[PDB]
Amino acid sequence: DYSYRPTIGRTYVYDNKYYKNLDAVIKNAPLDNYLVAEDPFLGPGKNQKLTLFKEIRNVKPDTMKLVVGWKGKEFYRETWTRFMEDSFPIVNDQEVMDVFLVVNMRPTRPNRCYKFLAQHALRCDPDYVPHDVIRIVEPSWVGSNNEYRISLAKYTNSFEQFIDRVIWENFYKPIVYIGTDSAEEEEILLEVSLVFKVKEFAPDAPLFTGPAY
Amino acid sequence: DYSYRPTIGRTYVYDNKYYKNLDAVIKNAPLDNYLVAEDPFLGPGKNQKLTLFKEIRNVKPDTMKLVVGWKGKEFYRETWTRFMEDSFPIVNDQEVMDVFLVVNMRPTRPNRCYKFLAQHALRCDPDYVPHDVIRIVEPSWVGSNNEYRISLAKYTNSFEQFIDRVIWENFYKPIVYIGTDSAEEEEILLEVSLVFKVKEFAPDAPLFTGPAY
Amino acid sequence: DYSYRPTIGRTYVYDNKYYKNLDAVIKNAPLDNYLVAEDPFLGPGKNQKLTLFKEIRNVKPDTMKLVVGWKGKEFYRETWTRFMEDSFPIVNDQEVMDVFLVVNMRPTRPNRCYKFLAQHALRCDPDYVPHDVIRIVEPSWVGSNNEYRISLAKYTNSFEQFIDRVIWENFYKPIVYIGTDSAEEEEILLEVSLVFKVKEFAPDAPLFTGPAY
Amino acid sequence: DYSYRPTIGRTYVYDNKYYKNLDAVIKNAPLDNYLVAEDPFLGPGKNQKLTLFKEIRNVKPDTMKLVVGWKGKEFYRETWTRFMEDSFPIVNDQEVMDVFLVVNMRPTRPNRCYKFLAQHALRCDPDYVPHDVIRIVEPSWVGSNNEYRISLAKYTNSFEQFIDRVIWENFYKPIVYIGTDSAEEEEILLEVSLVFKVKEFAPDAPLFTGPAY
Amino acid sequence: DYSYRPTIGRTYVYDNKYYKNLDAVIKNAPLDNYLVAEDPFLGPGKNQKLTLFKEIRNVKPDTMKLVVGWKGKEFYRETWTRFMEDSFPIVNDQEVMDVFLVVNMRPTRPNRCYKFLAQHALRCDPDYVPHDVIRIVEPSWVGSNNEYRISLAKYTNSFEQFIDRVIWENFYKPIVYIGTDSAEEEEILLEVSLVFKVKEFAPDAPLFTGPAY
Amino acid sequence: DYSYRPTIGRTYVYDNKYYKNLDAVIKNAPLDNYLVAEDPFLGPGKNQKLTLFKEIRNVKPDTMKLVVGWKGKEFYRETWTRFMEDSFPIVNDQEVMDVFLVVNMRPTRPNRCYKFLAQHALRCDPDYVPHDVIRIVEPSWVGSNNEYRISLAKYTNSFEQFIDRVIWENFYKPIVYIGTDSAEEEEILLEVSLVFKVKEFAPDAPLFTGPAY
Amino acid sequence: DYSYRPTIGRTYVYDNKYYKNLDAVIKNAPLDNYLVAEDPFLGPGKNQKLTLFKEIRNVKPDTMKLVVGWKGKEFYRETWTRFMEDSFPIVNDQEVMDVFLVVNMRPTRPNRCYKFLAQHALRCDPDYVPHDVIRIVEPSWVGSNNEYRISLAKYTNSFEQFIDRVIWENFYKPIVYIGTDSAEEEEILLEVSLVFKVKEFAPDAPLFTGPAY
Amino acid sequence: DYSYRPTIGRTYVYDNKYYKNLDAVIKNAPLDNYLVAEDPFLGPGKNQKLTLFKEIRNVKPDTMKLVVGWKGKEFYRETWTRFMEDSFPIVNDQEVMDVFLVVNMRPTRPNRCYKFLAQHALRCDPDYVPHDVIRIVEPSWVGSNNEYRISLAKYTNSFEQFIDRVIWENFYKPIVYIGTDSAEEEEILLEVSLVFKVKEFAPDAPLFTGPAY
Amino acid sequence: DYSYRPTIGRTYVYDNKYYKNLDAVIKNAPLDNYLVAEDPFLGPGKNQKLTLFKEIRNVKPDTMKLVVGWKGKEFYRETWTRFMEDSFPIVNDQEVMDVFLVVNMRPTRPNRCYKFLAQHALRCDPDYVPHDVIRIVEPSWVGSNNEYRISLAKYTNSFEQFIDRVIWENFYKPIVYIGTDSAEEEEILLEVSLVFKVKEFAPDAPLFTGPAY
Repeated sequence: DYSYRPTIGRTYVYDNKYYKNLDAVIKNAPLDNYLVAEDPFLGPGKNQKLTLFKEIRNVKPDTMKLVVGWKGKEFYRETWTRFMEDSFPIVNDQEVMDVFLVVNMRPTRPNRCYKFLAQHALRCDPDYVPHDVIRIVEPSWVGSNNEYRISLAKYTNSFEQFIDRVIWENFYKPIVYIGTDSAEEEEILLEVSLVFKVKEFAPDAPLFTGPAY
Repeated sequence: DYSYRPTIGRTYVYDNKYYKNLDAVIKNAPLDNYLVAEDPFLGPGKNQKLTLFKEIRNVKPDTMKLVVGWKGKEFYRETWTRFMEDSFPIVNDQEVMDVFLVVNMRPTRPNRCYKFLAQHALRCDPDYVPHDVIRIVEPSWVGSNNEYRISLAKYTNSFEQFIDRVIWENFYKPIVYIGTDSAEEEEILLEVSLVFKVKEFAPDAPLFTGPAY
Repeated sequence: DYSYRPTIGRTYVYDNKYYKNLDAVIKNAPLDNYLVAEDPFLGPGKNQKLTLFKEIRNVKPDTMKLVVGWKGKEFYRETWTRFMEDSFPIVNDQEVMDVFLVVNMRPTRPNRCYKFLAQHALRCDPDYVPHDVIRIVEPSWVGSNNEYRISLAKYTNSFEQFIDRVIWENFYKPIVYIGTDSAEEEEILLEVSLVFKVKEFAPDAPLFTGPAY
Repeated sequence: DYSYRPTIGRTYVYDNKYYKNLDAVIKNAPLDNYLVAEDPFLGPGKNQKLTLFKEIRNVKPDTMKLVVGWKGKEFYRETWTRFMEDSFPIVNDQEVMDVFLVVNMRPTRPNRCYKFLAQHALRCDPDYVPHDVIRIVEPSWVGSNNEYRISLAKYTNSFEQFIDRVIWENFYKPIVYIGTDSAEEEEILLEVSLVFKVKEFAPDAPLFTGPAY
Repeated sequence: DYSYRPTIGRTYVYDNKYYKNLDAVIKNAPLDNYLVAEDPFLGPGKNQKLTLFKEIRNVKPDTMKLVVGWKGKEFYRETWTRFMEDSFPIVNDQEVMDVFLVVNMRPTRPNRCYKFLAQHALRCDPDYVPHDVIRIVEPSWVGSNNEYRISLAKYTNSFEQFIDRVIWENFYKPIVYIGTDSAEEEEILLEVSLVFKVKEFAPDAPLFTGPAY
Repeated sequence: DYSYRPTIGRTYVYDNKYYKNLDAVIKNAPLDNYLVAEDPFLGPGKNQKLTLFKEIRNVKPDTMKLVVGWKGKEFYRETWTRFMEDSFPIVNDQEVMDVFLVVNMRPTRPNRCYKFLAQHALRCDPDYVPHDVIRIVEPSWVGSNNEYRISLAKYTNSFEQFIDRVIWENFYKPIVYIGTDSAEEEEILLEVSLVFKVKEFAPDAPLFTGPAY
Repeated sequence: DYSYRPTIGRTYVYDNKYYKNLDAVIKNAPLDNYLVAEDPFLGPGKNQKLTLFKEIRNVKPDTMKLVVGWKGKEFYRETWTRFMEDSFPIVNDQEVMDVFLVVNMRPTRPNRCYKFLAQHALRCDPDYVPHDVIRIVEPSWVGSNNEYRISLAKYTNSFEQFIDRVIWENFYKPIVYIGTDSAEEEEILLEVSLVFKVKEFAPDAPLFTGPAY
Repeated sequence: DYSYRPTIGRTYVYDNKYYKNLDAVIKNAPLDNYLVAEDPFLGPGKNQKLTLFKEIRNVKPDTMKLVVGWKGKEFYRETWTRFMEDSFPIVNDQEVMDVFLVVNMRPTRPNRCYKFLAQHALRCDPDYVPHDVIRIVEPSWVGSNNEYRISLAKYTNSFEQFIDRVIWENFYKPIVYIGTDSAEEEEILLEVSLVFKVKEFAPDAPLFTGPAY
Repeated sequence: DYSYRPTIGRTYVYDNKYYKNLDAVIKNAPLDNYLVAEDPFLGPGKNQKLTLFKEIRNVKPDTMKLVVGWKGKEFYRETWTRFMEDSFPIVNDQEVMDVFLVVNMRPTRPNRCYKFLAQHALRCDPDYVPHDVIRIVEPSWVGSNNEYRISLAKYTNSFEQFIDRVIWENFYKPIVYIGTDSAEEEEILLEVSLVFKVKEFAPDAPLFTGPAY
């Protein structure tokens, strides 16, 4: 019409990142020109959390400690093995939209008040042994969920096949450092997981006992 | 000065995605530390909508139907042909910033109340015939504009040349599924388009009748 | 518990772009389903501004003028030389997270009221001489900080080595145009810089006078 | 006193319609000069719902269909029979304050959005066969409870006695039409009931096993 | 005009019940589509209160006691006699618009907190002796004015003439029960009155001493 | 469910007076226990205004003048004649829901500020000549629409038939008085109309040129 | 001090017009840069109202009638005579600060709604007979106090002395026209007065019976 | 009465300046003790704009340039000639209430942001040649209407007569300077006019073709 | 345009009194029809304060004491002498816009709470010795700045020349009285000054050492 006054929702997808217009997100219970991205764990696709290990680290003020120092081959071994062990059988066409290295952290003692800090690097060659302890320099501040979530992005019978099809080139080998803004040493319990975002294309078709019909 | 109280606008560009600071977007008629992205159709660059086809689909509850199943060669044929047919002559240096596959949907009957749902996949090899009908699993929710817009990104005389310069490697072949959150079958009319974002570099120069001067 | 009412902060990293949930950003002194990105200059990693040159341009209404027309080799020469000259010695493992071409603009005369406009292109081959003057077509609007900031992304002893390791393939050669929304010619002073985002991994280790211990 | 500032509640009864002053209804947790009527089902007297039948009707846009076409004798037969069958024994003096013909309507399919419309006529002589289908003309709009409630107003051993005492003259024989504001045909499930408002005068006296005392 | 924004007052009369539009009643210092009725004692016509008797009743919890048990002849005798005794001479044409049986109630002891409850019946034949005490069943709740007001509706020299012209058929013989929501016995003082609403048509004409002129 | 928080609309019809719950009327852009009536001219059924005459009256302060003094036979003659003259042919089954005597009033001079006042009487026998001028006594106050609307309620070839079927017993012969609250004489122009509320039962059937089919 | 936050009152006098700062007038229970004038009748100096005459005028729409047409000699005669008659003895030094011709107007009939309009002229020579009736052209709108107050500004034993000292040159001879914005003729009662503003300098000294001391 | 709560409008006239009480001006859709003056162009009397000339001036920062340097004789010649040329015939008695020298200013180039500044002097003798350029010293700040309006105050067949009756003594010969608060030179287009305020006394009398009657 | 919604600033000058529209003054961080005057000390023109003397006065309740009783010759002597002594050399053309007699008052003791009151008279002939003490009669109330400021309005080598050019006729000789609203005697310290408003016309021209150039 010649005049309009309500806000309409619109969505976009960029490389499996989903976005919605800001005005429509605000009005939930000019701004309209702008978009916000959906939380990946809350957005489209299934979530699949593969918890890899726990680890205790004691971190001195103004430093961060290395959480994981796997070689590339080992990172891929652990990732493929845990994912296939969890998933098989993979019964439908699906797409892994992304994989997040998630680091969950908590204090080992109560009555502590501090924030967590983090930094990561995505490596291509296992050629490089990282420092075990670094100084804090312009870190990422971890929010109150106490989780640091790193996107790693950018059907095989065995790990050998997985490597032969160089599918490991599809995602980075991460190393991650965790510290705090505390002025004392802090003991921290870390849990390291991979969260896969999976888009499943399951046909509208039943499972029958054989032989069918 | 020693003290400041107003908000200043700042912009960033990431791979032809434009961003502005949130505080400056809010104040339009700390937050300042954060950015929001501009709607691509409202942001820089020209819009060019190439409508490809319409299609009616009847979708059962808890399912979605395939909208388009073109082979790669055919997707590229249709895209190149429609774009060049529309555009020629391309008179100035320009850059295709992105191309969106847009799916517009509407009910064929009035007095229906439901939301649209969607999922897509970006393919590299036409080697794969998609299911025509799938079950709904953690879909994307389509907003009230009833449009699903998928970025496909990441000067030729003929389609043969276009293929020879492997320019098709610059953008993905999409397949898209549409359904509803309805509890009855719904007949839906779909319109599928490509919207090109074009950045034109037109010289400050007139068109003269030949010979010039 | 069976019921929850407060908002918790959560963070994600995508290719060194950091994001936080919108509800937690709003509550700083449903929305929670959405993320906003951190300003790169305010977010993690060190900032390093390498100012390259100043330039005066006089721009006619409805046009924009070319700011920089370097050949690829020259862009890389200037970038490598200025960065290494500034940085050496590079004493710790570090990662260049991104590099921004920043264009800062100001009027040369007072009492002018207009907005700045901009457009850029990221080139791969120096094979192409850009127009010096173009018409304004769906430009980017520059905010009140009067800066246009372009991400260019996606340890050497000499420039020859830098080229031999084809490290120049890691970032684009930019060309940028600047104009105004003014209805008169405007004289403008431009300052062109590179701002590097650097993530430093400095060990928790002192510097000793040799020999140590 | 010489001055008063609070509102006092006052009630009136008109032919078993109860009213209260508006100001006192507003202040529940000049206006005082006006009254509002109590909802009859929420107001004094017992409610007694006698559900008569269900019926499916398919209604075309801009029309309404006849819900019930009983002859007078049949309306009275059904009303007397259902009421006495339900009520006997009628153990105390009571007064039927009113009887409502209630039409409850619902769609037979989900995901439809429309409003219901209705019109009725109160007849005196069964001499008249109503149209089965009429056009919508200045109808009553049914509210979101999807019920149309029609007052019909203005102790017998048998229906013969009921007719002999011409008690049927106390209430009208209704015919009712139902349609929608939909632009498509709509299938609708109707439930037709009589709701009696009964005022019971039960003595303060126990029931004893005989013989008493 | 082409556009209107203020509310206009409108009135209707239904059988001497006066109504005004709700929006105009609200704005006193869409809603406009609805009417509220004027309080009869505050609305048009004169008020004439004929107080008939007082009575003390002691009421047990969950019961109500009969206030008045007059035979029809006696009700009419008392009404005609009190009205004519009060009114004569009736000097102008007038219309009795309605007559209300009003029951005013108050506790006989202070420091009691309870609400009054009531129910009535309008009878046609004195053939029926009412229970003196009944149980409370879906009663009318009396407001804080502690008055229950019952409309009875729907020029003679003597009561004999009044009966001969069967004018008693113009209004009902009421019986009324009063109780409380108290959990103890309550002693209550009742005052029973008739309030006549009278519309007087007095000519614009003086009273002269005879002979006139 | 175990808990509910929104308001639902409900409607009732009493003798062609339509009512809606107050809470649902308020929420248009406990209270729910109460109803408000729809404006009859805005509510269901067609409106049909038959304007009968205009008349100028000059009214002295504290008085009202008679607007219309028709005998019963004449009132019925004028009503039947004007209604049939307007309506014929009456092509469908219809019901006259009510008839309103409407008196519209306006000053004959500008720059006057006063309110209109009114009183009416519904007569049964033309046996009675009304005073032409009466004193103002507890009148009805006319709202700002300057209209007094009186319900008169409670298919013939000729007026003789209309009288023979004693259909005149269905509605009252009104007399109406109009005055002002002015302290000077006021000249007023009156327009007297009948507004019929008509409920039409038009079959879903076309009009064909004869012979049909 | 180095910082101030409250508002201080300040006053100025211009030719016996008193002014106060606006911010201080607002705060009574940047703006401070501005002044408002005191109402002369409410401001310093005594008020002395000399009522000269009443007059009835009947004014046609879009016109104004002359209120007073005195010759200069007569205006001065009436002013001097009335002032001295009222004032004598003038016991203290005093200053006439100003004299206002005040025209007070009221309707002669009730229930009229219109505004008053006025225009005046200050004359120097009685040489000029004014029109008795003029058309309304860009008049002054009289406020709801229904008074038009005209400043006339810019100790004698007799009028002869008053004229000999040419004291009449100190104030203008006014003529004034009054009309209304009414669309009918309006009868209006006017009262014409002079209000003197007098500043009295009474010594701090008693009155004694002679001889003093 | 003993108590009053509303505000009443009151007006005063001082030498053709009209004033209204502040409280009554505020309440338009203690303060009452104060008056505000009516805008002369919006207040009583006709407006008559005589545009004299345009002029371009280029003004350096911190200076103002002379707009007009007419000798007294020339100012009067131009004023009389333009006024009589415009007005003749002057058909009714009228009074020139005031004359304003109005200077209207605008930039000659777009996209400039500055305020205008002004100062004037009212001269009596043309004996004095003003500086063409002065420094800015405590100037008047011109508002956003970009107009400076100077009151000049305090029937002839020819200019010779106008001078002979020394009517030029009734108003001042103005000189005016205009500058800006800009920090660069600014080119400005000025338009200089005289706006006469005229109070017309037109009789209530028609124009007839001769001979009349 | 066809519609406007913002307020524009406008200014007027009346005899060196500057005014601005009220709506534009209010909106600083219909009303628009009205003007407010600028504070003279805050408005255009330079301020020049010449402090003449201090004086202590002890004032009894309900009285005011004379502050200054200079003869005319003496007032002019003191004014000319102090002004020329302060100003010489007067290097540029300037205009004295006005001169204010300012009386500043303060208590000589702390912990007193009262308001100051004042009255003045502007005299023409020194022929008149004022009372030293007067009674308070409708005084001016002094604001919290404790200053009373009186406008006196309406290039010479010596005072003799000043008198010979009768320049003293340009401004009044003031006498002023000060008191308090106190109920006890109050000792008060007065400071009496002249504040000149000066409009300076300084050429855009430097001062050179002689000889120039």
